[PDB]
Amino acid sequence: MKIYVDGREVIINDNERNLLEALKNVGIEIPNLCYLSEASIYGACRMCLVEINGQITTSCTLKPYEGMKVKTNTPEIYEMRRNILELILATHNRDCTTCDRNGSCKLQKYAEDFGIRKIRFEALKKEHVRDESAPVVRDTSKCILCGDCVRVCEEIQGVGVIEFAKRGFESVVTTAFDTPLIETECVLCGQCVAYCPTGALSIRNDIDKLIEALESDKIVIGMIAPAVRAAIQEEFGIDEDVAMAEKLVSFLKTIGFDKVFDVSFGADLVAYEEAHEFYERLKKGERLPQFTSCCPAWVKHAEHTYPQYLQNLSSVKSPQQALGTVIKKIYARKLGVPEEKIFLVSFMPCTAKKFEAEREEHEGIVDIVLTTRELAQLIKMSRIDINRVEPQPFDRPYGVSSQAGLGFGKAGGVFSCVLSVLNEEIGIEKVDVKSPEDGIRVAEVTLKDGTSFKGAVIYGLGKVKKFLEERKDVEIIEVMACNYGCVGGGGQPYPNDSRIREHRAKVLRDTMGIKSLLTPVENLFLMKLYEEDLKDEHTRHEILHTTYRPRRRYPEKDVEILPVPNGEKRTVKVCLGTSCYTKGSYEILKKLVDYVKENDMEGKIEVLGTFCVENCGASPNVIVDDKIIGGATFEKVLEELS
Amino acid sequence: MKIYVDGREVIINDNERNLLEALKNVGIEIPNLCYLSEASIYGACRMCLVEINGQITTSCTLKPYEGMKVKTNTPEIYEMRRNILELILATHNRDCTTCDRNGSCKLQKYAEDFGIRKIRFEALKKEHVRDESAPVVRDTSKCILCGDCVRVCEEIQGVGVIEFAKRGFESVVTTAFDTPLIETECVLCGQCVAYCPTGALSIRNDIDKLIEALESDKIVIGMIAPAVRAAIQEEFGIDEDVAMAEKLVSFLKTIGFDKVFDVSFGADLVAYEEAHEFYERLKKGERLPQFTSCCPAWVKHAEHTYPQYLQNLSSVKSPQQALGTVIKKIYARKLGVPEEKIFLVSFMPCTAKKFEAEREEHEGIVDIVLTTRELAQLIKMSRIDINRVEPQPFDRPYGVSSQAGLGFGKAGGVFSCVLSVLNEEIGIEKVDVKSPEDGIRVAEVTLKDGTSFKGAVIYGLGKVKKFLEERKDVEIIEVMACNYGCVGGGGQPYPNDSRIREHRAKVLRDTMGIKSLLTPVENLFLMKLYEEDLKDEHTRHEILHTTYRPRRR
Amino acid sequence: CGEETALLASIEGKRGMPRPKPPFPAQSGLWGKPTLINNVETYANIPRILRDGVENYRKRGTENSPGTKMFSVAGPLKATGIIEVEFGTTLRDIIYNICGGFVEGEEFKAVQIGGPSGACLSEDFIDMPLDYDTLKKADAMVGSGGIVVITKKTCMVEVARFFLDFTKRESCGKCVPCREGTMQAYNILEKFTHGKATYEDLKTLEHLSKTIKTASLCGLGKTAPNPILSTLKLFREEYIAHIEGECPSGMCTAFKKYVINPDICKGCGLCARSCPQNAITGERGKPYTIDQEKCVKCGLCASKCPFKAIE
Ligand SMILES: Cc1cc2nc3c(=O)[nH]c(=O)nc-3n(C[C@H](O)[C@H](O)[C@H](O)COP(=O)(O)O)c2cc1C
Ligand code: SF4
Ligand code: SF4
Ligand code: SF4
Ligand code: SF4
Ligand code: SF4
Ligand code: SF4
Ligand code: SF4
Ligand code: SF4
Ligand code: SF4
Ligand code: SF4
Ligand code: SF4
Ligand code: FES
Ligand code: FES
Ligand code: FES
Ligand SMILES: [Zn+2]
Repeated sequence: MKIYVDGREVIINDNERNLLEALKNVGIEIPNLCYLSEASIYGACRMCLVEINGQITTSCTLKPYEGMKVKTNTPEIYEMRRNILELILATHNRDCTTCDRNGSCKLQKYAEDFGIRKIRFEALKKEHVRDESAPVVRDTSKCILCGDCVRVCEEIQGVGVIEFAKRGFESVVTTAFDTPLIETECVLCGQCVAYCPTGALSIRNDIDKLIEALESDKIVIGMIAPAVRAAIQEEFGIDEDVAMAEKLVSFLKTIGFDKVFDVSFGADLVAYEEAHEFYERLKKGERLPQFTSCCPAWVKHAEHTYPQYLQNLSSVKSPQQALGTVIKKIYARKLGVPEEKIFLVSFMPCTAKKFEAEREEHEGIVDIVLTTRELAQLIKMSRIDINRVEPQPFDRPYGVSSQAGLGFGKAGGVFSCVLSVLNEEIGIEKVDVKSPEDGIRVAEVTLKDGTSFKGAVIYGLGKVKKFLEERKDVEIIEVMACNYGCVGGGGQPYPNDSRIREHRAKVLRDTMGIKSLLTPVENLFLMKLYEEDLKDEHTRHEILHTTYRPRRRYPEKDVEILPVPNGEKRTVKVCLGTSCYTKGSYEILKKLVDYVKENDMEGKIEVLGTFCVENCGASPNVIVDDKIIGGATFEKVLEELS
Repeated sequence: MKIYVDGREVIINDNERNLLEALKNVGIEIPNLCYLSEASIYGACRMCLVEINGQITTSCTLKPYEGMKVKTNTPEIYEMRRNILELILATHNRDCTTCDRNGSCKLQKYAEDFGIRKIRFEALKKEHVRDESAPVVRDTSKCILCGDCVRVCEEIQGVGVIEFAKRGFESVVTTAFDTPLIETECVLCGQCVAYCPTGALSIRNDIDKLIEALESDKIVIGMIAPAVRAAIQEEFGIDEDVAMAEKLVSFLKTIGFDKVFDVSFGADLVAYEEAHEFYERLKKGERLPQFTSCCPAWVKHAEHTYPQYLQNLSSVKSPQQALGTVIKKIYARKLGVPEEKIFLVSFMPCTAKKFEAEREEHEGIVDIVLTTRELAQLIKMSRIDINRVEPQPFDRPYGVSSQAGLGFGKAGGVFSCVLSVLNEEIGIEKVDVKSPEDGIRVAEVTLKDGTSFKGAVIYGLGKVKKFLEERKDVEIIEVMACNYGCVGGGGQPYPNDSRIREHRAKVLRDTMGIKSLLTPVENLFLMKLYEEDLKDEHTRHEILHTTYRPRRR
Repeated sequence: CGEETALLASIEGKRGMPRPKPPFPAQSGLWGKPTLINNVETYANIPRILRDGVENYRKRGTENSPGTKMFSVAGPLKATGIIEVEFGTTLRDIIYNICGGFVEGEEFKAVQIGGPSGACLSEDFIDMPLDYDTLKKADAMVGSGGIVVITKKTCMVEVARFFLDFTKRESCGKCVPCREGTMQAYNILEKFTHGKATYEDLKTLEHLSKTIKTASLCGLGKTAPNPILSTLKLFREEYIAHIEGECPSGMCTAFKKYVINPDICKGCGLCARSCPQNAITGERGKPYTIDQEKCVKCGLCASKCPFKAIE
């Protein structure tokens, strides 16, 4: 097609959806704040205005046609674009120094390019939400309401815990009733953070704890995730680099780490244990299908959504927790130092690992979890060229791992490791792998003896629902909450789209290829660990196994009138439903409020409002000390309060 | 010199002032906030801490010796560095969106790198000073008190109007008695802005006025300074284009400029007039030495400091004002349009040109002045790939110029063009250029018929005082406030250090090399202008000559 | 201006700004010429040594701190003024024999030996000979010669706050650590003296003190946190008492006063539960006013207030 852009002949393309994308394909860029990630849509920024036939319109919603005269730059368009940008910046929390998107923010770059040096509009105040109760931190004062996180959570992750609320100037992306993210069904996959174009969604930074620990007298022990080494090179803007982990070891030892281990060893150990457990389940044909528990986001999702499948989850804990428990409970004894003296630092690509390390069943094992970005910040602080750092190997005895263990970093890693363990223990005649969908792979496996099973690998939460609803012919299911596995984790370097994730997977595959030993049993150190420390089943169960509990919201959220923050009280609740309101309840509430106004000097009495208690038809109801009265009134509640 | 850094072999140069610079030269970097510009000194940030013989010390004040072992990164040093950075950030005005250093701020980059996502140090309240009276804008809430601006103003520019006041937490870099800059002896050269590492010293941005004018029904007319085309390429991070001026013309036309002219035409005009008047002064011998008046910063400095030399200043206005006057007083008439219908936009490399356009003498001629950075911002707004823009020439009749006219962009341009004009009218026998020191050049010039005279080229304000006191035998003195001339102007892209300015001068020389016209006399449009509109002496004075008055508080 | 480089700068008519010391003032001081800088007492000593002999001059003092030292002793004591004591004299001797003990109603709690750049001493260090070398291995020093006794009726947190206020005022503002950290530490101490502190604030104060001590350009900043470090090491208990209650000595609460902040008071109960004098008599649901007529200033209200508003 031939079009005229600013008076010059331009050939865009044969078939195109809109003018903006066609021109971008040509190489002509129109400023806009809509295309911000892979989960972006068009129409909200309104900054892509072009002029055609006299009238101005958005180029993202304009279907191109043959020989169309379009002016992309006119004084009116400059005025409108600068006005829109100033409108965005007027109510934006402009503190970039402490922002997590500092230096990689499109809004910041536009503010620089557009020469905005003063706010012509008023920085009006909003009812902003600041949620810091979870490793995923929400700050709606930096939100531009692009809606990418909502689409990511709903369409891509299948959880839908964050949505647009209210309207107009008060429009806000938040959880229901402004509930803290830690208390919602959020699985903390961190994908919303990975797609957020501003600092509104960010990861909780815990570098201060690490620095104060290094400065102390405790023995600091580090362990690096397999997928951290496959993506850290992006933060420094250098090419892929095998041996990244060993120069990371060198740097960590330089900044004061006493020991540095490889979480791939924990991955090998977990794969061995889970292979044996799955074989027992197969021979018994019970607790099937089996689910891998290596992804904490998927584990929490199952606890929230599949309480009936919690018995199907693998008892084996994740590589991080397995290796950390092994360290704290065995390595400490071997070194003759109390467990309190060891400070354990985990370098992960995942935000859900921060939650996992703080779980009650894992209390005190992993002291702090630092994401890939925090490790990159640690490196950048020192200002040493990591590319020039001479690599040195991991520390013994948890430094070596098999290729299968390092494969954990991407989707299908744990399933392949389990398959290798089983093959070594009992050969595998053949494996047939099918691809029903993009992120779902099903493998049919036949063992040498003759017993066969089916295994499925599912990466990307939200695809699990349909597969579990329609497919019931599998015995083991691998679930990874993030697309492409951990190479696309929440804590990975930004941007974190599909192309970079595929490149990270390629880098991790290249790193795997240069590993000599191929299966966990070939790992001599792991077999020595089993023979010396995990010889018996009781110690092995207490070290490598965990239990899961169902999750269900416990919302009381009764109407507060005269609350008492704490201390023994009476907690009188007055029903505010229509049936109860139809006679008395509101009058009774007024009388009780005035009573505690004249009496009840201290917080002995707590006057609350509550919704229908499913006792209608029995006169107004007044709950006292969580007790039903019926036919309640001021005197009938006073007598009980006595 | 064999030293060990973090337990390895490092070979540093034998004679180094401090370990920090030795490590820098070899390749090891240590975070710090002292080396920020050319006028920087060490000892203030205290962020270059290293471990020597078990004791922590700053590496900028440490003399390297043989066999020394230094731990460049330790947990204690980590904590100290982040504490210092957070101390800086706690009181800093952390609004980068509306800051002129956004994207090129070292403090912003360190805050990004150090992972400072919160401040446990409460934001104490400081009696901050914000100034908007002058084209050079002051904002002490972004100041890190590095002192670079003070050294630039005193040691380099020789004015010393900004200094450290008060002490302790209330330490501030300000003018005497917090006086607004426009009321002080500041010459508005903008060199302090060119050196400031933060947004504390910025240039007043006037893009909103330009967009309002372009939206209006007025005939918007633009003119580009010769030195703007030699530096605008740096804002886009691409190679210098010898045809960048034509691309800028095309882009400005795309955004609604009726006409785009070359200020080099005004430079040719000014050089012609100035050479004529200087030769007349030589003949009679009155009002010598003659001083060029093409630099508004130098003009203001003379008004404040040398009230006795105001008559010695050349009466010809600067190329910007001369060309703007010609436009609004002749071109508007030949277009059959009222003067108030025209919006004259000047794209300059200088912050003192903004002050000059607003002077009472030239009020209402140049409607607005924009710097190279502001033109670069205009280009970045549209996202147009300037490298791929098809160049077109400047609009007639003020679109062409000679090598000498375009030479104004660098120091020694007006003097060279005056010599060109003289040699064209009265031939020149020989020129004996001398270089007493780095920023001064004295040349003996002998004419075909008559005696000889010495002309001096001084770039960088501050050298003028010593030169004028010591020397009393030169007939013409050319003064540029900024080092290297207008290529190092305060309105130029950041950062602009000596190497950057030399590169810009080289680019300008290459641009001059491709011009066919060599002298202002060859310019046919210029001669047409003289023989059509400026025929009479009275109109020539009333269109090209200005006056100066003393400045005092 | 007591700093050597700052002194030389101020003698030249400039701002008394200290500078790093590669060129020590002895090799190049005023206008780059070699300069000798000494205290008044040293110059006074010189002629005394010349008049006497080396052994005659060493007959009084210590093998490493020969001679005498002149002190100005202040604080509540029966006799306060300029004293001259041989090196090696203990602080008990100075405070009880040469100053005649304390005035009635005053006991001994601590003593400052070098002002802001000095150190805080307790009853464990009172009996120690005053020697240049002895005090260095004691977290102390003889100091310039100023001695002020601290009684049991003064709060040590207040002492540290006062010294930090002075140092914050006197900082020349050249280097980031002293200029910014002294203000931040003073703000933390100001919060401490107003019952707004927390354990996190104490940790911040400690780490910031270490940073200021290590990173400051000159001696003023290096010794700026000396009162903080000494007072912490010797009265951590007093610091805690300020964190989880009121001032043990009453100095902070003596002339201060408790006021309910209605901006963040939703009129809950409590308050009266512990208040022995029942100085609340508030209106339920609305902010609870605190009756100051009968407020003994016990500080129990702040100790337990879920919405901390006891200002
Ligand atoms: C903040 C500060 C204040 C000082 N004040 C004085 C002072 O008032 N008198 C003095 O003699 N030395 C003072 N000094 C000590 C000097 O810096 C330096 O040590 C002096 O030259 C030592 O002289 P001396 O050997 O005679 O004792 C001060 C040091 C600092 C860091
Ligand atoms: S999102 Fe962060 S970096 Fe971007 S403009 Fe807002 S505060 Fe600045
Ligand atoms: S972390 Fe994952 S589950 Fe939680 S809100 Fe973000 S996208 Fe949704
Ligand atoms: S939180 Fe981030 S991704 Fe979600 S709407 Fe706001 S800016 Fe967009
Ligand atoms: S797939 Fe990997 S990165 Fe993503 S939540 Fe699970 S463990 Fe974390
Ligand atoms: S100087 Fe400007 S860009 Fe740099 S940190 Fe301060 S506000 Fe941000
Ligand atoms: S513009 Fe020039 S004269 Fe004015 S304060 Fe800055 S450096 Fe000094
Ligand atoms: S105004 Fe700029 S150059 Fe001057 S001291 Fe402050 S930060 Fe440094
Ligand atoms: S030398 Fe040029 S850039 Fe510098 S002040 Fe003078 S006219 Fe402006
Ligand atoms: S430590 Fe304090 S007094 Fe000494 S140079 Fe630094 S700011 Fe000035
Ligand atoms: S306890 Fe606190 S919130 Fe409750 S009434 Fe007293 S001051 Fe107010
Ligand atoms: S400080 Fe003590 S006496 Fe005073 S009002 Fe509070 S509880 Fe009562
Ligand atoms: S690209 Fe955002 S509305 Fe068109
Ligand atoms: S309305 Fe009160 S019980 Fe239902
Ligand atoms: S580099 Fe700034 S004090 Fe050393
Ligand atoms: Zn106290």
